[PDB]
Amino acid sequence: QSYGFRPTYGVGHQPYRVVVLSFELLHAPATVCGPKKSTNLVKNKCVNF
Amino acid sequence: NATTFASVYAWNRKRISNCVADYSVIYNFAPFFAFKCYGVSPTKLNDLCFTNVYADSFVIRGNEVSQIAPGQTGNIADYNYKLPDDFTGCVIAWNSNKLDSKPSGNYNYLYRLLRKSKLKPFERDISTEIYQAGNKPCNGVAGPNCYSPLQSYGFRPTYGVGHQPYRVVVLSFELLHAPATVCGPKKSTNLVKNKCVNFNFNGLTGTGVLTESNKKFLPFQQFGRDIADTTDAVRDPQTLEILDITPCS
Amino acid sequence: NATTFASVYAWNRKRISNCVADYSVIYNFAPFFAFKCYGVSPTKLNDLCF
Amino acid sequence: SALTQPPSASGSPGQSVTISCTGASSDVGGYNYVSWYQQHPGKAPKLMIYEVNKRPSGVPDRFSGSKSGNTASLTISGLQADDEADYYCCSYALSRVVFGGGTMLTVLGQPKAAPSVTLFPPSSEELQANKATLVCLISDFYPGAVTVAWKADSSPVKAGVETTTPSKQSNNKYAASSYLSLTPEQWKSHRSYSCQVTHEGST
Amino acid sequence: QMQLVQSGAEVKKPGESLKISCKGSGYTFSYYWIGWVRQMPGKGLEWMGIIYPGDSDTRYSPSFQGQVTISADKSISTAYLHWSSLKASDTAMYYCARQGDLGDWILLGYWGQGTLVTVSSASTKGPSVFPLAPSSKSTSGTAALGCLVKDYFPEPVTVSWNSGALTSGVHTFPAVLQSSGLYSLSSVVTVPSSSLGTQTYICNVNHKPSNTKVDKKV
Amino acid sequence: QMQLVQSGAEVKKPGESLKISCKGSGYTFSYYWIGWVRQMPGKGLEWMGIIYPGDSDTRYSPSFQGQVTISADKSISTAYLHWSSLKASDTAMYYCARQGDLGDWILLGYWGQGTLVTVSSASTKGPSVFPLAPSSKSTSGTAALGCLVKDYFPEPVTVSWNSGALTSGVHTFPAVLQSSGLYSLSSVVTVPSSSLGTQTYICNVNHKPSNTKVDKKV
Repeated sequence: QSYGFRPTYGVGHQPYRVVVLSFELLHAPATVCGPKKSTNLVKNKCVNF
Repeated sequence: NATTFASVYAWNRKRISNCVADYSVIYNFAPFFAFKCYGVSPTKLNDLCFTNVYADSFVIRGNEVSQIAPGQTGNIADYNYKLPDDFTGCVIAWNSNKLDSKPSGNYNYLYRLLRKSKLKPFERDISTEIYQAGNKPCNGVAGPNCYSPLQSYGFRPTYGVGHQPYRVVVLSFELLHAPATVCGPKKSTNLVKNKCVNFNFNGLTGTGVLTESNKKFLPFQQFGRDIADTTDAVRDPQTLEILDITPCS
Repeated sequence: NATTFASVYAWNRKRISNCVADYSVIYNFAPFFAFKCYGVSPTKLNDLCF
Repeated sequence: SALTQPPSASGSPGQSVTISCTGASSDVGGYNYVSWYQQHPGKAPKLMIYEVNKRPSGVPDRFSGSKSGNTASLTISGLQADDEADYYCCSYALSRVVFGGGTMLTVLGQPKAAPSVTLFPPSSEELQANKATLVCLISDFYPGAVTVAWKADSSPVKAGVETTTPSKQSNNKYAASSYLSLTPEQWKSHRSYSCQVTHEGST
Repeated sequence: QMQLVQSGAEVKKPGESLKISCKGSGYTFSYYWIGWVRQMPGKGLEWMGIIYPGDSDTRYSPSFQGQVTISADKSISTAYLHWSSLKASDTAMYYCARQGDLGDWILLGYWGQGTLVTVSSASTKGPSVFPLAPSSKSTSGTAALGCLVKDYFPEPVTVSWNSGALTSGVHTFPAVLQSSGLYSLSSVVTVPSSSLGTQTYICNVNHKPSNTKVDKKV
Repeated sequence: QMQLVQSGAEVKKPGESLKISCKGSGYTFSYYWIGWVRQMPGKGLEWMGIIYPGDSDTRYSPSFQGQVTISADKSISTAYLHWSSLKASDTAMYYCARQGDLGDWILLGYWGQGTLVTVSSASTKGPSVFPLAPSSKSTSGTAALGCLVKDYFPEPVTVSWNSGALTSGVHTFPAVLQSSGLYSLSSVVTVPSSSLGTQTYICNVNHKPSNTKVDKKV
């Protein structure tokens, strides 16, 4: 069935674009990280990772 | 779908019995302001049954929808309509600024601004007596110590969202194990005996074996529980025979 | 009952003391878009001590 | 649901009349969702009586309303000449307005009279052509109930005959007209046809 | 002063769209419910649907859900009533009503003037006047002369005598709906038998929808 | 160009309804708050309330909450000021104001022309002109002829000489409110003593609310 989207209709019948972003948070090789910045790789010292 | 509901202090209760619960006809309406069930889920009413379900109708000034809830206080909550702490039902409220509001002023609703004591849950106080606030005995007329407790609303469409008239419908049903009549269009099957099968008479799901014992159940009793409150015996809604629910191997 | 407020970076803080806690007069003001409390309930408002 | 109203009402000036309205629905709001409208022939209707316990402004106290159970009543104290109009009742209980059938208001009737037996032979201009039509005129009769039966030399013939009973004028009497269409060769095959009224007796 | 003005009379044929209007003035055209009521000739009132000037909240009749659409223009405060694929049964009177300051929201206390729509898809036949000759073979009683108006589709037909003369004696009978859809009436005049053709005894039948001026004596 | 036009002067009696108007043009009449200001004769300005063209958000004065109602018509861009059960203390000058492009929402930078509203228990009555004879017994100085206008309820009264002639010397004095509610003014002209009645020296008094044309010489 087709929609009757018209600007005359008020709230409840207007077209609303819905975007569903499905993510995968399990431990696996990821390539969609947030920008940020890469630092130096120190070793043999108690540091954050 | 009514043109005008009842007043806040004179809320009308509608008794429903011998019904087929099909709440799908309500979801197709306008998006309600507050559709919250305090004891069940709104998508599970069609798969359950109800013993005694009552529908209340009253229109408030919109922003007072938070007062119709267990454990709430206020003017309407303490003087007009109160919900008990053990309330089990659903609250349905939507905007009615186009129906129960007039541009010149709709004065067909009262809310009992003044009252002597707090009203008990599920009660109706329609007394139009003059609230005597002072010490001198009020003679039923307006005076400096006693005014009219029933005040009218100022419902006008010019007011923003929040002061508009909002129709509130409270569905108070009883889901306790008891002989009921409202179950919906859930279909019937065949009654097998002496085998481990499922059972669903009035929403009670599980797995057991029917034994058809000689238990003498009373007309007002349908369900029976053991020491551990586990329902081990049920009365068939259709046939007047008694069937026990015994666990399988 | 104010005509104009302050800016976002220059939000004015009004100290309230030596008065009566009567929040019931606020319900009859203009309708609020979001009345959410994070420490208490909104109906205990006009009952508590501040 | 649908409302039911009488076909018409009658009442002499000065007396009172009552219009029935059965079939009004109800809801949890109340039982007074009954309104009345008056529409004169040739203009838009006008709200006369609504919320029968009250009445609008500018309306005289002559129009009163009531309701007992599922039946509504419209009481008019004084009847005048400008009251002859169609009165409809409306039920607006279940968020849906439903108008009744309607009833026309008028005055008392008129004593009986005698109908006419005016019958014209087929006109020459239509007779000489490939057509024929018998025209029988019946009028000057009060009871609006008459069936015209045509006969061809003591033989009943009902092929192509239509008859109605309209109102002539304000003289409180009705009229009638019948037309018998047939072939011109059929007219010359027998004698002159006869028009029977059967109003009350053989005439 | 509050008043409702509608559009003029529209005469069309089935299979063609129609959009009448009804403008309201003298009040705020944003909060009063606007609706339409259908009234067939000789029948009662029929409700089709209502609209809200503020936002599009249309509640149509269960028998007029997809048969007719209602709209309005809040910028000019004018309500419309659009039709699509008209039929022969759509000929009726239509009004526009609005709620008053008191009563329910569908009370419809105020009304307009009325827009008469008629399609009546048929064949407009020209009226053929046939002079009904009097009883020349039997002059017993009073003579009666007239003409036969037949084979005409439009019901309103005016018949006069001698350009409007001879007021007394003339009695016009309403027409009857035949099976073919064409009406037929007859008008005679009671005249003395000794006054056969006093001046002319000529019929005068006029037909506006077809513009046929037929004058024939008898 | 933005401008506010009001209705004419309205004079009524106590116990009668009144609804004046003030139309604004030259701007979008949907976002500017419209209000009314009362100014009693000899007193300061008194604010009664304001309204919004979009929605009727009426904020009345604490002393004019239920004593007066304010409304507007967004379709024609005209604001109204309706009264009910007027009293004797309601006669004052009323203006209509609107907010400007800069400032607060109750700044009221623009104003109207002003509507003169007067109320009194006395009714209209035609004036009686009495010719004020000059000092005929003592002609020392300059002669002064005029007429006495008295017993007239409406204040605006125009007095001329010789259908508008004799501009120099004529000085019209404003009337005074007597105890009976009727006003009375006097208009004289400074003329030489040796010029008694040059052409006619005739008075000309006109009264529009009563339509009384009185012409009398002296």
